[PDB]
Amino acid sequence: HMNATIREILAKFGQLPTPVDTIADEADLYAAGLSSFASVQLMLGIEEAFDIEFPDNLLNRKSFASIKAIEDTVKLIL
Amino acid sequence: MNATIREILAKFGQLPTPVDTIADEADLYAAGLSSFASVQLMLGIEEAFDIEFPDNLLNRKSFASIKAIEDTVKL
Amino acid sequence: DPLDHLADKLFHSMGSDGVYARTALYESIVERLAALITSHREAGTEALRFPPVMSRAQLEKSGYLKSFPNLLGCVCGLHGTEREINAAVSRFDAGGDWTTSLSPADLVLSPAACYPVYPIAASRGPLPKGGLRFDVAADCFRREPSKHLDRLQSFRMREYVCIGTPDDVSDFRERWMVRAQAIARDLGLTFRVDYASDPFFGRAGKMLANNQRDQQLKFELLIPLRSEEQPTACMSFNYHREHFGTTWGIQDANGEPAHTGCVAFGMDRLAVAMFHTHGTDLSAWPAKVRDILGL
Amino acid sequence: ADPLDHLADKLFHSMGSDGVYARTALYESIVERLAALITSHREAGTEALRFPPVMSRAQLEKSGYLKSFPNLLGCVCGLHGTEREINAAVSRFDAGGDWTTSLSPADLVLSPAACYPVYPIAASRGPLPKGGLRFDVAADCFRREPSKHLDRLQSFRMREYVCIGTPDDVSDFRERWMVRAQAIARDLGLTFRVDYASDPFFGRAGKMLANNQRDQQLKFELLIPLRSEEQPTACMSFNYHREHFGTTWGIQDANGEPAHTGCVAFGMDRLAVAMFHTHGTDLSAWPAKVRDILGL
Ligand SMILES: Nc1nc2c(ncn2[C@@H]2O[C@H](COP(=O)(O)O)[C@@H](O)[C@H]2O)c(=O)[nH]1
Ligand SMILES: Nc1ncnc2c1ncn2[C@@H]1O[C@H](COP(=O)(O)O)[C@@H](O)[C@H]1O
Ligand SMILES: [Cl-]
Ligand SMILES: [Zn+2]
Ligand SMILES: [Zn+2]
Repeated sequence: HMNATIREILAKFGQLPTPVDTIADEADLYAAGLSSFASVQLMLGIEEAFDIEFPDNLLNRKSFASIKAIEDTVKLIL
Repeated sequence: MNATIREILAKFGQLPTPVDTIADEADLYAAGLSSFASVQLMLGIEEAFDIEFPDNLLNRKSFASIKAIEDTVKL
Repeated sequence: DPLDHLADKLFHSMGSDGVYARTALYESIVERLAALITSHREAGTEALRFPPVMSRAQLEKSGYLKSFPNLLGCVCGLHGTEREINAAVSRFDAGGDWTTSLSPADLVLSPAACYPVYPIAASRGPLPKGGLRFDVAADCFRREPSKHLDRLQSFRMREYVCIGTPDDVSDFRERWMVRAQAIARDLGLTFRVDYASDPFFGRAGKMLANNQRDQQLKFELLIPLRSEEQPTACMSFNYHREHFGTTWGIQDANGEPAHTGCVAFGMDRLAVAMFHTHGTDLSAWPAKVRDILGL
Repeated sequence: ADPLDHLADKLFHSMGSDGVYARTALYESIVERLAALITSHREAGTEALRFPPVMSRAQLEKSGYLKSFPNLLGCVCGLHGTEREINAAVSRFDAGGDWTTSLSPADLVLSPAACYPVYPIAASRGPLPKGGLRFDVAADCFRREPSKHLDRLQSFRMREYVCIGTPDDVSDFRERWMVRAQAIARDLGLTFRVDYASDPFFGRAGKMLANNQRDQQLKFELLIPLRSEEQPTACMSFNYHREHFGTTWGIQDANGEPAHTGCVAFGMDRLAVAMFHTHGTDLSAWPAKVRDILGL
């Protein structure tokens, strides 16, 4: 479900040109079309739809490179 | 009318000596009336009455003394 | 408008009337005009350069609100907490209005170059015999949007200011009325000089303007740019009597409230006047003008 | 106490506001020589523009400044009401109240960096030529950060060279300038190091932007010890924006792709203060080589 929640937020904030259902778990989101400003909105969405606070050590491009990276990062937090 | 001006001059004139000392003929500027005080004085003469000066009489001369002001109003 | 054709070579749009980017050609002449004015600076003059903002408290104290409140630009910012600021930003993203969260700073955009000089003078105690003379410059701001090239919202001002006895300032005044005309003549400009008035605001402003014109406290050098019947003031001499001396507690050498006066050069109006008069091809400018400017 | 504080006497006069100072003839003479030195290193084919201290609020909004540095922005507001409304505001001030409640926003802000207005100007010209475009820009800039430290001003002059083009055009431009600027700093007898850095993006959102910027090496600074050797002051910056402004303003390179942009920024007041801190306030006592470099 956590996977699906993340995917909805990526639709909520990702600003991606191609729909989230047509994006694999392990896949380059930035190549897909995730911009800097968007990735930060997305990050804020992942903070809103759950109730967590990323450490600024994981506040980077790598944590949001892919849905799986996001899922794993979120899991590694709680 | 004169009593109506003495209160205004005391209110907005901001001169270093009371308005009961000025003698209606003495120059108000030598008395201590400044330019920005004088425009506040003009605005007060328009408010205590119901008149608006023509820009012809809207000047230094019309506010030189207390008798200068009184004469201007009636006109 | 007759000046409009100059825009192509002098300015680029910045998306706001009266606010333009300046080309290298334009700035080269602004700089030569500034150097020329500097070459005429009188002995014993102290040069200060001011930023485009000044203290709001100083400007309030100067009386600017009693004269030109409609022309003032105040600096405002988002002063809240992270959440408050974020909320304002969020409203912008949402298509609402973030600016409702603005609050005033302690700064305004400087309306004229001379204002900051008076409290600086006052801080040094009583004036020496002969008074003090300053050379000041600032980027100034006037809230009056216009499409005319001689009416800008942001423009450079250069002033020589005299602070002293009434005789000190009147001597300075006579000198600069002559020198300003000699400078305009050397620049090959056509002009007349007349007494005029500042654009004081409102009905009280009508009385102020009348008094200033009647007392001859403001001299302007007027150059026909768009027409001879509506010439443009490019230099002015302003006699303030004891207004700023009293405001700031400046004492002359005799212990009396100091008089002040200033000659002001509108650097962007002068540059535009030069291009209107002589064209945008510097190589064709009159030999004597090129020599005067050091071209 | 701040090592810089003692400089104030020869360089500045108070204007009644932290970070806003009148500049003496001594100080200005050095700012002017520094500007002339920077001009002497200008690359061929560089277009020079000078901007006023204000710019379009709409342009600045479009550029994304609000998302990134909302806390630093100075907006222009004025008394835009009727004569009656304005007169009342003034009367409230006369009566011990606040006239500023009658202010409303104008369509202008004070410019926070000299380069912002150049991007729409470049965009208005159509596709970029091969090799891109280079600009030499300057403006008096404003950032709302009041401080008593002489190296942290609210109103300050910025000089920039800006490159707009392909990623290769821009990255080579930034490398040329990083080397050239260090050579200039050495000629001026300054002590410095160059290090990666990041802009002061606002809020939690901004911590991520700052992290990415540092990680992607999008910003170098030339850092000079002024207040201390442990916290040196950035006096120049070397900035790569990737396609951020090119995309925002619809600038197309010669290959039809969204243009990249970058800039080299010189903090004129910081550099001038650095010179005085480094060599003192008596110019005839400056090293002969430094005097020669500046044409003194
Ligand atoms: N470009 C430009 N120059 C101005 C403007 N207002 C005043 N100036 C210049 O600044 C000088 C001084 O302005 P003043 O203090 O007399 O209003 C004027 O004589 C004129 O040369 C303006 O709106 N635009
Ligand atoms: N508050 C300030 N006071 C003085 N100079 C500044 C200030 N902020 C930035 N600068 C200068 O402007 C340059 C460019 O600024 P930035 O856009 O922050 O990289 C810096 O490297 C500094 O030299
Ligand atoms: Cl001007
Ligand atoms: Zn002045
Ligand atoms: Zn820049």
